[PDB]
Amino acid sequence: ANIIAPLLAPX
Repeated sequence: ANIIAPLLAPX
């Protein structure tokens, strides 16, 4: 679940 954070961070 920590990967999903930066996944849409710049989004």
